[PDB]
Amino acid sequence: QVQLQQSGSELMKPGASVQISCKATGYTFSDYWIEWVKQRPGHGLEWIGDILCGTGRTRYNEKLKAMATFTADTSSNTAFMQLSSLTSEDSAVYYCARSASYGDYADYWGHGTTLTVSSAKTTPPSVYPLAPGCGDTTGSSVTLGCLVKGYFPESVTVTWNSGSLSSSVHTFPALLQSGLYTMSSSVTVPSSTWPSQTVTCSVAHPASSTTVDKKLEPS
Amino acid sequence: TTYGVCSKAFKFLGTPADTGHGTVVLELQYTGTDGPCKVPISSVASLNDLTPVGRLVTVNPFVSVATANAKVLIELEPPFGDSYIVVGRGEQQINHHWHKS
Amino acid sequence: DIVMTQSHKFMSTSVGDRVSITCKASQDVSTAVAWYQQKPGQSPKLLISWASTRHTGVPDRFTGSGSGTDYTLTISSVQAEDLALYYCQQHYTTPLTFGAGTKLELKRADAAPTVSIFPPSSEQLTSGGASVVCFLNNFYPKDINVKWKIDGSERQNGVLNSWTDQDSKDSTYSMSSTLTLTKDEYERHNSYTCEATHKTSTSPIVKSFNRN
Repeated sequence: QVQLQQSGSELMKPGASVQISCKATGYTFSDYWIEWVKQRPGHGLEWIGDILCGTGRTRYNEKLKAMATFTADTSSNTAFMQLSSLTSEDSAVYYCARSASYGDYADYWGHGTTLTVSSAKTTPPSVYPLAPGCGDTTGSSVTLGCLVKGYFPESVTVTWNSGSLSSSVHTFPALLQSGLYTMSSSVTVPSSTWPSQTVTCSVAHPASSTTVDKKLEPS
Repeated sequence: TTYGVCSKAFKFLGTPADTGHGTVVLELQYTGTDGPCKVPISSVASLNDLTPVGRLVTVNPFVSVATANAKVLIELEPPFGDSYIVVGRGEQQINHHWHKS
Repeated sequence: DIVMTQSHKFMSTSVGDRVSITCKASQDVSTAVAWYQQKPGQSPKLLISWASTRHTGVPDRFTGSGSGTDYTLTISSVQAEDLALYYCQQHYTTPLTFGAGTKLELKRADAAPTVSIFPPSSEQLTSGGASVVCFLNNFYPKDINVKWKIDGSERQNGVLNSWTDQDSKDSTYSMSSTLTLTKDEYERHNSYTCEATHKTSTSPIVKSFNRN
């Protein structure tokens, strides 16, 4: 199975240099081109360049205001991208993609590694549980949630774990405020199942290498 | 100017034609943007051995552009009996059987 | 370089209908155009290569077509699971370039939001903070306006609203409203009310909890 495992998100000081890794497995590493695609949060997709893992040939989007370097370690079947002299302009989600045999289009993408160029310090988020007050005895379904507050840099993953087969979750995009990102997720389940069932939101913050598990409790 | 060996897969347009001269003429469509590059083509006896046994009539087949969908014409003198026209290598290698009476 | 321009970024359609996101290249990209689909918090997914070649693991309701300078991605019988961002990319020559993307949205019947209100967590109050939360869920259209009222009087200071994209199950929108206060402020009051104004109701749809 063709797959690409990239290095984790990271917060870097402007001017610093970083290396994103891309481990390829499930196919003949050397017979393909690994593409490096950039996507700044509010922007679209832009080609950074690629590298023919088998020969080391590189092609760079010369015009980009960023210093990129591709290397392919055929021993570990890993493609790397070195990004030096970082700027707030280079802050974005970076994807690792595999160029198809039939053309310069990608048929397999990594899950992307988020890079944030900022002099700010890494702050994991406080995960606060969201449970109903007292006198409400909601209808056929009760909605619970988690408030992921005050973190940096961005990109966090909220995966909910419920005991009920019914769990409709809504994840709300983050918003900046005082230099910190705040975000939330809601999950709705059968009223009959709460608070007897165990519903927890595990909040992953790649940038800080953390993951917080919040079991919801009756408030 | 010019680069290495074409790294993308090719595609056969139509079907190799007999030239009545002992050679076959085939048209290929290249899918890469890494040209100008040399076309990895060869006339081999079996797929179990890619040792070139036939001979290219067309001089050093090449994709002269760095734009995709480039088509190239090739004339070969495959051996007598069975043989294969192979283009590319690794996971993007393709072949076409052939038999010369 | 080759500029890829797609049809209007925010297009709409109704489940089951046929839609077409177009892609124009500043020059003939000789049929060398691909389409990717990108769903919220997901890697792009290849849909079409070379204008019309459908990738595997891609339903035939997705067909592409095009040549010269114009390319179209048609989605026959659109589904709710097709809600996503769609980009085209030319693979004719370097540098490789993508279109700005087209966000597929759906038209559906109006639906009144289900409002939920939440008090600050024991966890946060203990830390000095106090955030009150309001979820306005599964409603349509996206347009909605929410206001907070503490002991009857409206408060806009310290509020943050976040909308979700259209949900793939019922194609409705949902929004999160967070009001941050100091532990002290929150504890000096009693009634916290979250009021939603939406076209599905003549009056404000409201929900409250009641202690500090």
